[PDB]
Amino acid sequence: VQVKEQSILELGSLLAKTGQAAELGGLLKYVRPFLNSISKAKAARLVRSLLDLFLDMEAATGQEVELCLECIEWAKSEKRTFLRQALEARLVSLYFDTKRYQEALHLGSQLLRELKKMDDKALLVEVQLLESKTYHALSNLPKARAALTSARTTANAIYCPPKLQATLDMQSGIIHAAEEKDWKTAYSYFYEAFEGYDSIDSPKAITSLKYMLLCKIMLNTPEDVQALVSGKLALRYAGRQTEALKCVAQASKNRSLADFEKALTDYRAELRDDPIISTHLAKLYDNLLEQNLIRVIEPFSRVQIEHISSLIKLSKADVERKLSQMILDKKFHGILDQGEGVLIIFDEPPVDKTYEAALETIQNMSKVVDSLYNKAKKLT
Amino acid sequence: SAGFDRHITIFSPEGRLYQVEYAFKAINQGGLTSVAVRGKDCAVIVTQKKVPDKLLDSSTVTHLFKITENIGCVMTGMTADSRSQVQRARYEAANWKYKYGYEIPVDMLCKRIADISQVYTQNAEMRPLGCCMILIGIDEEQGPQVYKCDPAGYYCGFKATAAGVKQTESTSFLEKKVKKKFDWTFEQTVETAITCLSTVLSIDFKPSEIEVGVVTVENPKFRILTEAEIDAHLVALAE
Amino acid sequence: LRPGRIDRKIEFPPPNEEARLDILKIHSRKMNLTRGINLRKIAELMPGASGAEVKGVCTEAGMYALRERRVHVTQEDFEMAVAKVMQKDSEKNMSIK
Amino acid sequence: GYSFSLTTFSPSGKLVQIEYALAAVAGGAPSVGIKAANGVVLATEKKQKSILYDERSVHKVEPITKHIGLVYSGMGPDYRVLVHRARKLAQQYYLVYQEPIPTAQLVQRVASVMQEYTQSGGVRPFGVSLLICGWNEGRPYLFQSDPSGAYFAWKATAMGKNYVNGKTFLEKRYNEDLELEDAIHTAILTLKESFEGQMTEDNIEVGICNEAGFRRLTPTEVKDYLAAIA
Amino acid sequence: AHHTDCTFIRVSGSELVQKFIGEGARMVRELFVMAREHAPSIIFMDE
Amino acid sequence: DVLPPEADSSIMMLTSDQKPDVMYADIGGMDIQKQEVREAVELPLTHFELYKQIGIDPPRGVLMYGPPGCGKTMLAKAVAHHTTAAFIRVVGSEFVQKYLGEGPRMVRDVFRLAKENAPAIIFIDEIDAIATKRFDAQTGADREVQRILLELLNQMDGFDQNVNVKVIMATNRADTLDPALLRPGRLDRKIEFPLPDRRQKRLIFSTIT
Amino acid sequence: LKVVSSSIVDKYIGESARLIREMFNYARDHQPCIIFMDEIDAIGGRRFSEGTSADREIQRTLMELLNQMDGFDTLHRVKMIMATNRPDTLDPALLRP
Amino acid sequence: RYDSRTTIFSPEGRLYQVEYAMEAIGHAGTCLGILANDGVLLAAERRNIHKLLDEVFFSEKIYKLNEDMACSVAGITSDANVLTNELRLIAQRYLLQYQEPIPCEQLVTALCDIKQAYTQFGGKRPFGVSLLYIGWDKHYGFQLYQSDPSGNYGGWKATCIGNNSAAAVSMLKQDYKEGEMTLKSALALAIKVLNKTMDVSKLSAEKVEIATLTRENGKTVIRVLKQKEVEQLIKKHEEEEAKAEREK
Ligand SMILES: Nc1ncnc2c1ncn2[C@@H]1O[C@H](COP(=O)(O)OP(=O)(O)OP(=O)(O)O)[C@@H](O)[C@H]1O
Repeated sequence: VQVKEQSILELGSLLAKTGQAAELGGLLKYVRPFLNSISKAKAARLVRSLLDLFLDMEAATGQEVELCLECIEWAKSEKRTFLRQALEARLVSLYFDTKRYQEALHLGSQLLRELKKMDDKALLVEVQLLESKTYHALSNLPKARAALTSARTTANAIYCPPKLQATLDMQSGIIHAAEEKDWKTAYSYFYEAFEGYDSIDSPKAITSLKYMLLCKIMLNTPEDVQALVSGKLALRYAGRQTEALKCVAQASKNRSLADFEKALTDYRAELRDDPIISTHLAKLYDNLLEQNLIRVIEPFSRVQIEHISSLIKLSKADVERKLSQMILDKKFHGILDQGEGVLIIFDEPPVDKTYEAALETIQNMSKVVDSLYNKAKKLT
Repeated sequence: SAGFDRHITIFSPEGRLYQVEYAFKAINQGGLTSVAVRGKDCAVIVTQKKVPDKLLDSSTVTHLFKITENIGCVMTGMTADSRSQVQRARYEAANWKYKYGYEIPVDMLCKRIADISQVYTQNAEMRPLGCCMILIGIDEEQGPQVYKCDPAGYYCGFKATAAGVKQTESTSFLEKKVKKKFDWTFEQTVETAITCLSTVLSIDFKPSEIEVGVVTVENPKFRILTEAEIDAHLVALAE
Repeated sequence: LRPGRIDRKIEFPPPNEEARLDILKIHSRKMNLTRGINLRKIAELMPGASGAEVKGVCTEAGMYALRERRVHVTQEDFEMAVAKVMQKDSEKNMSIK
Repeated sequence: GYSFSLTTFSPSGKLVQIEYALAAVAGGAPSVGIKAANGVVLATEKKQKSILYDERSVHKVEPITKHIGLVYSGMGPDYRVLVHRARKLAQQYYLVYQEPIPTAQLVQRVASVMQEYTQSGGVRPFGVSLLICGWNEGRPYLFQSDPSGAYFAWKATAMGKNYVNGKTFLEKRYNEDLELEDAIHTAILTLKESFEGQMTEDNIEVGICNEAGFRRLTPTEVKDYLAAIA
Repeated sequence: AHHTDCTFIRVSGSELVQKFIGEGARMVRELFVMAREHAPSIIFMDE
Repeated sequence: DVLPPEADSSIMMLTSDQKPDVMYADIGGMDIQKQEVREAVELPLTHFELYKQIGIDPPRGVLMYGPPGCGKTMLAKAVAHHTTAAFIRVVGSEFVQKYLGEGPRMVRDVFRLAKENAPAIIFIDEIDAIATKRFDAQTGADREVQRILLELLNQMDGFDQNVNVKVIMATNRADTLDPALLRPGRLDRKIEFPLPDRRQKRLIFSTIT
Repeated sequence: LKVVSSSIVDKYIGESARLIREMFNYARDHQPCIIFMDEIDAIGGRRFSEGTSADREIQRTLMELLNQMDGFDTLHRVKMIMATNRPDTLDPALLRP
Repeated sequence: RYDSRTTIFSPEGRLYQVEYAMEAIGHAGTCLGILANDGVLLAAERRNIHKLLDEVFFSEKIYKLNEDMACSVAGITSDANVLTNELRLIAQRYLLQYQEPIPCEQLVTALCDIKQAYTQFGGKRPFGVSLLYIGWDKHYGFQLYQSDPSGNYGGWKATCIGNNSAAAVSMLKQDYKEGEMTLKSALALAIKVLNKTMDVSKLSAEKVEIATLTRENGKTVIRVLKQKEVEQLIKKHEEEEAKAEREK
């Protein structure tokens, strides 16, 4: 029995790599009777390894959700609370990979009700973190902050394994980074997450490393990005991903949109994960507004071509629309200043007489309406 | 705190013993400093001897006292108190031969001397004794051993130790010297001890002022170095 | 304290469970309590409250909603506030006697 | 007038001098004791004030009997006096009953010694707190004797500076079905939380009381546990 | 004080008068004399 | 004719023209304490409407207690620098004269200044306002200090509700920490300042460097 | 400028810090001139430590001095050296670099 | 003023140090006893419960002193350990001299004379311990007793000493019935009194310690009820409260 368990682990590892996903799924169905024969407490950890082995094999989400549900039914038949709670937590993480619109939220909500009643706090903190990640995916930031805050408060009382503390710290960084009110605190959480991830979770550390570098570019201190990669702590994970952040920081220091664009074009893989850099390009088009002011000042100097579109930084004629988006709302405060040769950018719309009279005349005529009532009633 | 246990050996808010802490200060009231240095095969005690008036015998005024043939001590503190401790240490060392059939280990003399001091702190009707004792002896299977005891009853083994007014600075010089990896031979240990007093006091003392007592693996007996021998080391370190 | 100078010596007791509910209702008058809130349970959850503490539970609970940017107060918010207003002090090895 | 004597009652509550003694125990090097399923593990922070002090001289964890060991938080001179008396009472029991003293009984006898000092007079109470351990009766036993003379049993406990932080750490990580080796790791970790510096084989002294006896771990052994995490 | 129909005087203040450099009998003798001027009067003391 | 109003809190309102000059950004790493103190003190003045909408009556007094050097006063001065209110920090002892129960003189000035501009905020530190030469209980001595606690408690009660005179206290003293001062309605919010740990230290080190 | 403090403490304990600020402004007038806090403890009679009749007003002035020295009143490279062995107690916070 | 020495007597003939010690007993776990026809019982509140503390020691506030006697201690912990040993010593010393178990009143009078002596002699402080005695003797049958730090003692059908003693005494005086205690009824009275005196809600088994002394087959059989026995009594009290609901 014990010898079979180690043999099954050896067979499962082979099925995870050399073996087909269907063969690994067949082994899980085969070991369901074996799970009954072995002690339930040992069986639950064995199930975690088997599910992880299925994840190691080529992803088959239709089979993976079905196998997880079958395992949930076996746990329901055995009525083992620990296995069912853990199975739901793996399934919500599997749902997060498919980014289920509400299915990830639904399973988590059901598990939360059981877990708040249950004394297994460590499972509760993990599920709370999953809810914050899914709310961030759906763009509901306030609920995501609430799930993160609840996870932290439960975690503070209980002992935290290193992976849990690091995952909790990175999520604090993602929510703090998303708010955009403070990026300095977000960097501190990401570094704490990378420091925890070092050695214990090698794949996770690079993701925190990329985020802490992004924070430096976002904090308007691009020079530090190169220094952090140079540091011995970051040297182990240094790679193409580190280079992409370095070039983007250089582009922001150069204050050149073309340099930022070239970096975006060079590393497609790095571009997919983070869209905050796209917001930096929008600040950079606003950074070139001063050059547009000199281009708008070009009529005051020498107007050439358009002075609002073809002339600005030469480049594409699709530059127009960035100006149009600026013209709506606050901006240069000049409507289509392309024709003139002298430049007419100014706004003077607050004359007190128009506003004060318009308010008083409406208020004064209210006396006229009221006076009519007072006089008419006495008259008749 | 102050104004609480100032007049008695009783506990104070924050659990501080004022009368015993004042005793450590009285050792400094002596106005003299002592340094002791352990070595690969040697233990050296050095003290400053001040002859206040020419009409006083240099031989009579000694703060280096042999307790047993293989054990010697340097006493820093009030003179009367230091001598009383010396008689007790000699009696206990003698009893150890008398009741156990072997010579007192240096570690054991300290525990006995410290235990007498601790009882004075716990039970009233006794002044703690304003003196600190550093004991040097060679122990087979332990090498040369330097040990120190406090009025409170604290005892500890020290690679190098100091006591008196300049103890804090003296330990600081010793800390730099001890940090150096090289072990110290008899010449080096005599030199380190004399230099430690020299750097701390800046006296550049003549042979008469420094009193040096040394115990060695080759000669286990505690030996009080003669003035001529003391001068020979003092000239050599200057070079 | 002599009766001629002071005729009556009225005593104000710590609010009873019924009284705590009454004070809770008085201070929850303007709050937008969501349907399903149990004010009676909240009075039971805090025993021997100082009345001002019952007022405190409402103010802290409202702030939990304000930080969450919602005007809809919920049963959980009152329960969390009860804990925040409540204060507990203990020491160890001084448990002689 | 109260708080200056242990021979007089407080005019309401309790004698303050015993409480002041507890304050001295609180100002002590951290001591962590972890009872475990197969043994009791005791530990203390031994940091010399200067590099000169020898770490091989006076020892904080000291054996009292083959199966009984003691650790202390509080004034160091007072500990040696009770370490001797506790050892002697264990010997008197052996001569009278030809059996090693049971751990529970030794704690009661040691506590009576501590109470005598708290009695009226010039004598001042011991400023040390103790963590007796034993394997008597096939069951691991961990006990604490305070200066007052009260004795209590702890699954895990801490005394000295940051006792509260240690106790809260113990609440979070101490289970019950843990082997002594796992208990050794937890004991070292609690000291690390309150350790103002990098723990080294010399810095921490750890003593175990398994079903074989109380043996202070060798400096090399402490280093191996300090290494490889913990 | 809101539902009174009587003068309400609040004297929760401490001693700044009497024999200090301040004034004489202000806390008590003066407070009662003012209460005499308004016959229906209630005085609230908070110490 | 009537002259314009004369006199001002301390030297002048908001600690005169002497703004502390420590920005909230300069105080880096006290994130939880910064948010709580802001809600208790700065937010009621800036957005009273939000508090009225939930009808919660804004929390007023805040108690900040921590091991020394943990960043409570740098935050307290920072609140004065970032405040739009007449935040005369009014540490307990400064322009105050010899007096018995001098808690009224300080609070009375705050009410007038809060009315003149915006609800004023008081920080309790330099709490040696009393212990004056014209002071001493008849025989108890301690009673006179107790009299100060009572006088402060009477003023704190409920102060100008909407123009609340917010009171921030950072005294690590149990003697003035009576349950009555800790009662809700007096020190409504309590924030404890932890010794900078890892991450909080990294923030303090990065900002200073 | 000698800060004996006898002139600085006249009829108001609080005014002592304000008068020191006036002296600091006088010190600012000459960049070479250096403030010397000689005999800082020295005062009429004896320095008043915390006490029922008189508290440690001088200690409060020392804390006020620390605030004046850094930030609000530092210009002209004038050094307010506390070169005095007169004070019985030295503040640990003052000792900080 | 007239404090400090137990020896000084106040101008009103009052020994304040003895009075202070008697007041001090209040800061201690509740201990109560009921005489109970056909039995006797001692109930105590187990204060200072914590997850880490083992509670390996059998009992904690209940100590047997003889084959036919027992006591519950409320007071300074160290003083209690001193008194319990002396009470055990006096019991065996009487057996050695007369070969009969000590009559219960005598064991109480002897400790009380020792406690009384501490008050009359200058050097020592008055004992801070008060205790309740349960036992059976042939001369006067089942008895219950109380001792004070002053050294005064009394026999009570029911009494309480620690914590809210007055609340228990008021509840006991109304609920107790003379001659009708019937042990099981007395156990119920204790659980109900304990619920009122303890601020603890639900009176969990760990918080309560119950020791019952009965004479079975001519031999006293002092027994401390196990947690399971205590739990059933607690559930019965809770069920009785449920029966009281609506009717009340
Ligand atoms: N968040 C922070 N960022 C940067 N420096 C800080 C921060 N918090 C504290 N410091 C530094 O620590 C110093 C000590 O702060 P502060 O004196 O306000 O501490 P405190 O605990 O409030 O003590 P006190 O109440 O005595 O003023 C500050 O003056 C500043 O130099």
